[PDB]
Amino acid sequence: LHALRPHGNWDYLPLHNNQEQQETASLELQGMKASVDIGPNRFDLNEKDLSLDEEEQVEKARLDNELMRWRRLQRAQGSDYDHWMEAETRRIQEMA
Amino acid sequence: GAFAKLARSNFGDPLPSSFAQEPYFEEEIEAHRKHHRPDVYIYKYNVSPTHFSLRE
Amino acid sequence: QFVPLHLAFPRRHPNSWQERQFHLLGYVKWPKEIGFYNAGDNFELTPQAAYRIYKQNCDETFWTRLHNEKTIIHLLPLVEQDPGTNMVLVDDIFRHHLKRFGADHYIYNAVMQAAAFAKDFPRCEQLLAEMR
Amino acid sequence: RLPEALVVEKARDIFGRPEFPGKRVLHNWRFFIKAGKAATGPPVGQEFSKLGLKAMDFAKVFNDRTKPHFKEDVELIVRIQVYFDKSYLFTIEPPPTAWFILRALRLEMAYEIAKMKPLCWGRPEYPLLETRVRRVVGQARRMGTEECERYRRIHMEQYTTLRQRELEEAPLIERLHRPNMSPLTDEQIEEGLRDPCLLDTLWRASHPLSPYHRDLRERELARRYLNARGWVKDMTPEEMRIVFMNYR
Amino acid sequence: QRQIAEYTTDPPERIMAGVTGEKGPLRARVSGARLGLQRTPARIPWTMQGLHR
Amino acid sequence: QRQIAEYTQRTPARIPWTMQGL
Amino acid sequence: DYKQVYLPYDAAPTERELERERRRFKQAYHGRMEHRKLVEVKEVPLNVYTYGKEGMSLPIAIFKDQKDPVIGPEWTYPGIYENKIAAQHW
Amino acid sequence: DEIQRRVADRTCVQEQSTREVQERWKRHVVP
Amino acid sequence: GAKRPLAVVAPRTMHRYLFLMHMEKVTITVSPLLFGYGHTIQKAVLDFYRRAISARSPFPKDKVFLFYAIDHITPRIEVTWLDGTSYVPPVLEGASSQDLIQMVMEEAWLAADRMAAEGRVLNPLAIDDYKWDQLVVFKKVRDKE
Repeated sequence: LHALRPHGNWDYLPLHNNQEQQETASLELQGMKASVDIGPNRFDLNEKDLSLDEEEQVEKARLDNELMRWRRLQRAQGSDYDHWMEAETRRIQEMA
Repeated sequence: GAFAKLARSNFGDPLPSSFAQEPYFEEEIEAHRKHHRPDVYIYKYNVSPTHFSLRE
Repeated sequence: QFVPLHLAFPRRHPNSWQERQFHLLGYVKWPKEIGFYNAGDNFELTPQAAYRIYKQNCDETFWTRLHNEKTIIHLLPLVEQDPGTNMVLVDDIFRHHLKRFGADHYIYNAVMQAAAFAKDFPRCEQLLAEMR
Repeated sequence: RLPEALVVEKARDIFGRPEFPGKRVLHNWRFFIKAGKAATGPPVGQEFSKLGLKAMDFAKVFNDRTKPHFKEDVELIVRIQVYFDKSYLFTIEPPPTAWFILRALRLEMAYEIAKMKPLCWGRPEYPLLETRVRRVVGQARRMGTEECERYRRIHMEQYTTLRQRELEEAPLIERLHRPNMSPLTDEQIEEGLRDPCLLDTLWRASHPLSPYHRDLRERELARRYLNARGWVKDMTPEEMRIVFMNYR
Repeated sequence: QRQIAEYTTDPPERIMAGVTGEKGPLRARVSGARLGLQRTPARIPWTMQGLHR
Repeated sequence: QRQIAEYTQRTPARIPWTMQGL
Repeated sequence: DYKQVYLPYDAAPTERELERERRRFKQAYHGRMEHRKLVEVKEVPLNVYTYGKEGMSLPIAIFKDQKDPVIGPEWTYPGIYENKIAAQHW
Repeated sequence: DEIQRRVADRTCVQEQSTREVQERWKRHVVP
Repeated sequence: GAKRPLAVVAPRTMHRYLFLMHMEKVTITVSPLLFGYGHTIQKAVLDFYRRAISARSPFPKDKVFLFYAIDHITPRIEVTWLDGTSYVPPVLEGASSQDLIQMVMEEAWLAADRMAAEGRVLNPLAIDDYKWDQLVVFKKVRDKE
């Protein structure tokens, strides 16, 4: 494992210290690291790129409608006079 | 069944989906017609080779 | 489940509420010579009133090629009934269109359909050749 | 105002901005590494082990670049940008102003120090040093006549004319990053079109809640403010500010 | 004629002239002329009634 | 007289080398 | 170390002037407001006329071939006469 | 007038030439 | 020129990415002069070009092309298929990049149906490194919730 360790060939790459120092590093050597070698370079890959099927779309629309009706029902649940006065005075202090 | 046969495993998912509490679907047309509909109009009615409709 | 949340029948609005909401929405009862609600309850403008509003608003800044097209559209049945006098109105509309906006697919297709209803296939051919 | 030619060329070579691909960045490391030293432990090696990449491949090119023709025991900043493809771009930057002040102490000194820290080595003129020397002296403070009366105005005139020339010669990239009230030339259009990052800066300027869109929004808000509280239509913001300060 | 067409036509109209939607013509093309707003069908769904900033 | 007296295309974008060279 | 390359003047100073300048610079104010208290400055250089004005080499080089850059006159640096007035603790 | 004012304010990306040519033709034909 | 009638019903799918396998090339001509006139349109077209570069393809950089037009009326997107047919997805205000992707993918499915009916053979869709990169974020979201 010590013989075939990663980057163990750097001792043999340069046959001499003078020949190694003769080479001059450039910003191209830094820029080449940002490019993946095997796969093609792509800009972005996020969750929005995940395509949805018909069942997934219908389920997402159903979940959105459920969220809408849940917000509507919470508008009346939190409408208990205590919490309602709380939110009212909070909005008053916000606008003032 | 086709996916279960390809995956070599039986699936027993119950109640996969109900339609709705009020199911509604609008009319659907051919694949080519739903995107290549020409704007052919007559006196007051859109006239396609397969459909009529009111225009304004 | 058996207790309905919403109800489409029986109705939930008497007759007086029809008039009340009609006056609330901001609509105005125009005479029959101007326009009326047809069998499909759609508002329909008489061709005479269409030509009148054309003659009155052809010079304003809000007039458009599509408005001229709709005026010719409204005149179409009168053109079919009497191709002698209504073709004069259609030609006046086309003259004003050439003065203001010029050549356009909208106005050319409208006058082509007008000639087709007026039974002028030589005129339709002439219009197509003019387009080309 | 400008450093020596050889020092400027050397700085342009060492502190370079490689063409960024424009991929979704994962994070940005701001590390402090010396020239002749290779960091592979807690500061850099631990981060590369957390990310899964090999710190040896970075240390090799770093030691190959910064070690020669450099003074020994000089702390250098390195900005590393990691993208979603598990690929990193590292850029070298001169020592911080704190290290510079520490080495100086063991305005002339401050200006000679600030000569070494521009924003982009491709144009050492912009930005003018006399604006950032203020922040330099401020950080130094945080750490711990007949000739003057004419030199003040000479320097004021020079600063004003150089700022005007910079506003006029702002390139296409700077124009897209920050709006400019001067006409745009076809020569600068082609110069910006030659640059590859034009697409990236274009997308970033098109996306809302950007600095460009914020500047446009504040311009529109100033226009509305003038239209609402202006004595006359053709009112300039300078005279409006004069009115505000003299009417309270 | 050509110069008057180019002088009166605007970029939005000359862009939307050749566009056709899935339900038929573009709603903008259909409702560009309104001989009184009482003739408008108002075919916008309840999911599209909303309007962003 | 007084008036005369006073009178007298499509360029392709450049992909960065880090993306186009590989 | 600081390396005196050239003398900015031509008349050598005297011990009395050096001492009076050092004693005058030993005291300085802190802040510009009502809460203003006089404090003593630490680490005062033995020379005032040739400390940070002209003729020194500041050890701020980063580079091998970059010599310690030399210190120019007061006026070769732009904006500085206005900085001496506006770069205060406002 | 109301709908054009609203659509202009909400679009904010247009050219004043189209709005100006129509009012100019109005100034030339109506009075 | 087909030997069979074309398909009638199209598959329903929220097309979030492009599939340049049945597509020969794409030329997106955009104007970088001013953006205060097309903030929505310019952003939509640029993000569509970005998604087309990051699309599902062996080498999409060889099929996607971007063209700066210093004096242009409105950004255009020309798509040429294996047959060579030219299609133009109309870009209007309010149209999003996902909207453009869905339009292009629907037209691509229609064009692929046309090729298969004419007799042209098409490389079928299968598991690719893009599919693995997509299952990456699939695992991410399934571990999230």
